[PDB]
Amino acid sequence: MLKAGVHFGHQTRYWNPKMKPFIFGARNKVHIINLEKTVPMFNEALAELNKIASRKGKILFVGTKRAASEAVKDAALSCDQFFVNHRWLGGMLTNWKTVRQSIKRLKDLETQSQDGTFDKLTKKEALMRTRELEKLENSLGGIKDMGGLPDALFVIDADHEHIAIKEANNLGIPVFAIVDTNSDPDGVDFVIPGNDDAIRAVTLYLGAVAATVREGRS
Amino acid sequence: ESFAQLFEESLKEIETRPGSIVRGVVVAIDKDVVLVDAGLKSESAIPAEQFKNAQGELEIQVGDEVDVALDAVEDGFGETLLSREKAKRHEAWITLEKAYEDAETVTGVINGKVKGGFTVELNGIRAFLPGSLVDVRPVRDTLHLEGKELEFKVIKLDQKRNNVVVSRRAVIESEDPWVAIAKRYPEGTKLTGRVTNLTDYGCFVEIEEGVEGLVHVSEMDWTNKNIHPSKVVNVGDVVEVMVLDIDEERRRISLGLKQCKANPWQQFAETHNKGDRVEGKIKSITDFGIFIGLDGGIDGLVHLSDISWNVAGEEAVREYKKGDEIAAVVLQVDAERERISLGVKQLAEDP
Amino acid sequence: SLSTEATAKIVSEFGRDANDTGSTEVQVALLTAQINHLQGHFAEHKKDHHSRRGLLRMVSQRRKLLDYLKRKDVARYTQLIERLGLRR
RNA sequence: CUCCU
RNA sequence: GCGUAAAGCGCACGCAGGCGGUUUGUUAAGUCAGAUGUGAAAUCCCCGGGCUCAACCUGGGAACUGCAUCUGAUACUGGCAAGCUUGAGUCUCGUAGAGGGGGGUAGAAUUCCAGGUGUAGCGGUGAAAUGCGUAGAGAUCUGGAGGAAUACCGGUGGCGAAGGCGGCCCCCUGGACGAAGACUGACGCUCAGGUGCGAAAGCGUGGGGAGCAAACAGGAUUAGAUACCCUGGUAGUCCACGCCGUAAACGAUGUCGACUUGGAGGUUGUGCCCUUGAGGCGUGGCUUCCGGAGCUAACGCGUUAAGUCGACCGCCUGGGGAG
Repeated sequence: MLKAGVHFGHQTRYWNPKMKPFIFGARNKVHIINLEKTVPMFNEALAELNKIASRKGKILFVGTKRAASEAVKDAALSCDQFFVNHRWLGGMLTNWKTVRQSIKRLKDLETQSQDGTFDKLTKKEALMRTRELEKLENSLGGIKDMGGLPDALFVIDADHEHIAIKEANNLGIPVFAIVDTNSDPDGVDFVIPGNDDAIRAVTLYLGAVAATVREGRS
Repeated sequence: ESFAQLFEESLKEIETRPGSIVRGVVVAIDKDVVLVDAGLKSESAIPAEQFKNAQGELEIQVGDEVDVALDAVEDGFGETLLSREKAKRHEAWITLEKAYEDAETVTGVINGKVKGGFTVELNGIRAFLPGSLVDVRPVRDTLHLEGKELEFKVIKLDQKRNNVVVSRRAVIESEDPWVAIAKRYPEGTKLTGRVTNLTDYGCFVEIEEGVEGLVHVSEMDWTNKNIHPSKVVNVGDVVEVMVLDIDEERRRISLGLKQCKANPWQQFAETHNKGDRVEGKIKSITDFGIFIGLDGGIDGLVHLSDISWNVAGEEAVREYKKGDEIAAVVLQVDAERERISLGVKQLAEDP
Repeated sequence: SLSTEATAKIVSEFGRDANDTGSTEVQVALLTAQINHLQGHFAEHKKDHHSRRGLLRMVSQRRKLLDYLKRKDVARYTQLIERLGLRR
């Protein structure tokens, strides 16, 4: 069922041929993802999310997409979980040993600039240290309270954040993504064939995941 | 089950390809981007300029429904072609009703012919028609109160290329492009054409039933080379253009766009070019032989170092006037060819 | 080039009927009539190598068919080369 | 030199 | 092992040789199993024995990878008989094409010759000079002759085994492709030797000779300049008939066959449907690019493989000497 959001199918001709199990060529030369097979895979994903979030595990939500930017922050801060939505830094997970002290720069700098020397040196120094905070803030803000390696990675576009998937396949993190028709379902453990570029879809999938997380925490 | 299959053919049945079914609800507004959701893959990046009506301000808040268009899918990410064209179909339907009605009555107000037929504008849009269509007889709306109210009675329409000439006043009265390419030909027939894509040397305005026009970069404005056509006109907009050239072989109608503010320059040469009119103008860059006042709508290079005072050679204008200041300067010569007005500053009261 | 009346004449003359057109005696007879026709074309013109390669092609085609027919049925092989006239 | 999507 | 490291014949046809679709029956040659005879002894190997141990000697066996005969097994291979149609081939319609040979003809241009008008330069270069011109050049116009190549169309288009083949028309002629059927019934693939074709240059005989152009002359350039540059200019380039038989003859990739994710194009047929609109969905052939797994030393190749395999052939074994 196309329940409330429209997650029917995608692009036109540059489909990844590994996703031959999910195709219907429409009259407008556009693929239709098999919506009667999408739902068992999505329920097989949520049955994993209740388990590893009732583990008290940490989900990391990833999607930039220029349109699913705010749906991740809004639809992930409703839980107790963590998000990366603006820019995916190369090596935030497998080079987290040196991303760590950049997080220490962010937390240890808003600690200095909420009350401390945010005016005590120079107007230009406030224009530097503040611009540093708005540069790191929408780069590490959702991952700031994590303080560890995540137990899962919820990717909204495999084709757009394919280096986050390979990133968390160097190490042993079970990633799972909603893939498009042109995406590659290889590193993704629990593939969800659907719509990556609809605001309705990144409300729907991410919202039901958000229900399985906070409803799953017992 | 087959619930989904039936569901799919149902949803096929309850949408169509063009901008026909008014379905996209406006779900976020921000200047300068509207966005809908007509049951397609993504959400349109709508301009604001497909949705403000006839005086410049927006008309539709959240929840409002206009259909857009289709048949083009995925340029990378996104979905549509604009809903404003949608509107064109509605206009066509009303015109068809008039033709269908046997006639169409609205209001048509046509002041003048860019290319031989008064221009008629219906609601937001303005269309161009062949010269006869504006008047039923030889009445001519030049003597009528300007931009007068009638309707439009149709005289002529071209049926493929969209040109419609309509009938103001007189209420009582009631292969294919290229063989006969002599209709808009003769030297300078002005046209109303939507631009399509600006290829950094060009603009590609092309409307008249399956042709291609360029208006490349040289005219476009009254500056030659530094212009970059994306800055100066638009994307997707119906403009002032006329032919200037049709080549029978090679199929390159080479239109133009300078046939406009050229007139403003001519007026400047005249308007203030009648004799020796005085002008209050601001200098912009003094280049060691002058001062280059360039006020009054793009009139280029002006006052020479020779006048400037009542001493000839020694003066060096940076010492004597200013940078960026409005001065006395009067015209003294407008040269019609080679685009040189030559103002002066010695016409003052010292001797 | 070996017109349709000539081909129907040779099929009907060497075969069972006007339908048995692909049997071995028929194919050998059409290749032989073609070769003996083209001997007049290579009597003059002397330099048409691109056509003489087609001639040598159907010569070898005729020889492999005759080798098959000699291998299968020597009776019709002698009746065909004596009815047709070849072997040096 | 200016005929693309 | 053979695209680039050494190495795929320039390309084909083709005898001997090698290899061979599928079903049934027979044979038992290959093949398998057993048995018998033989495969000398010594030697190797195993388990023992004797020299005080070992080397050494020696008992018994195993082995002597084999050959012959008899008896069977008949799955595969082969022989024989009878088939079958998918491989291969033939016929009826068309389709496109610089495929080949011969003949003819058209227009533009270059050169020359005759004539007219006209006079002081032309030509050339990075600059110049050699050169041509007052004996009338260069330019311009009219006419004529002769030879050669075919602008535009011209398309990482087409055809051909390769070399290669572009105006237009005729005659003779080869191949490919597809649709629907019919027909033959494994007639097939490859091929050492052999035979054939084979750009350009060149050679022989006879013609022809516009333009270009090795050799050659001259002017420059340069320290020199047997060169690049310029002015000329003979073989040759062209045709007919013979020869030569080589090329970076290149996709640096032998031929044939099967299988194995995609995309964008080109060209050429064809089927259905609303040709109702340059429309949509399939289907064959040839071809161009990009990329997937896989492969590779990498570069890259990638359904037209350099991926996975099979049949046959050619070739390679450090560099120079040396093709």
